[PDB]
Amino acid sequence: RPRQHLLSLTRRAQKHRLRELKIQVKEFADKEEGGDVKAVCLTLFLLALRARNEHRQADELEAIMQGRGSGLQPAVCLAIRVNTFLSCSQ
Amino acid sequence: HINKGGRPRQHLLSLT
DNA sequence: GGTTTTTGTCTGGCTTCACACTTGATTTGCATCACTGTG
DNA sequence: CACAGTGATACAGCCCTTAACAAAAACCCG
DNA sequence: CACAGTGATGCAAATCAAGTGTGAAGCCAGACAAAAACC
DNA sequence: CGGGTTTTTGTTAAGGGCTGTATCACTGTG
Repeated sequence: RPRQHLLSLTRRAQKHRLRELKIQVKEFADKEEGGDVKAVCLTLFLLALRARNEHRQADELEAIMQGRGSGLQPAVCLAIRVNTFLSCSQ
Repeated sequence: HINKGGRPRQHLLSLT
């Protein structure tokens, strides 16, 4: 049977395509980086993203991994609402 | 074996 | 029928999130109020 | 020399690919 | 029976902070085992 | 004390693509 799209696969039915490769992922990380896998995959995915010119999603991933930037200060919210000539209902 | 020195291997998240 | 893909399971053991109660203590939501403005 | 808009357009700037080379910082040991 | 604002006020409702011991879920191991779409 | 080794960081140029900013004749309270 012909293959399907990688993203449409379930959480379990997509291991037979990464089984051959994640083993060299760990051995490379062990012999060069020290043993970290999440970090060495994160840097690889950042490489792919910024090569693909998707810096917006790259920065979003960086924010998710680091401290979340969600939430504005009340002072800056008021500054926006006032200096953009906005009304309370809008 | 003899140690040849070199720059220490910093954590991969702390490089450029 | 072959071939490849797609899901299913196995038990011991690990982490990770939700909850069981209760009493306040906030924080968010939405309706009220008499009015404008284009005629 | 009023000063903050008003929106469309065009140009500059910055960041990825190839691959080999070059300036520079951190230990090791004679 | 025009309809979208206009902002302050006030009360109903949602979320939570405190305490620890649970349940419930996701996943790791490597391996064995059934459905299903093209020849 | 300084080569030697390992690693970091930048550089060279032809292209592609996203983002940022200057420029144009005008407004409006008078």
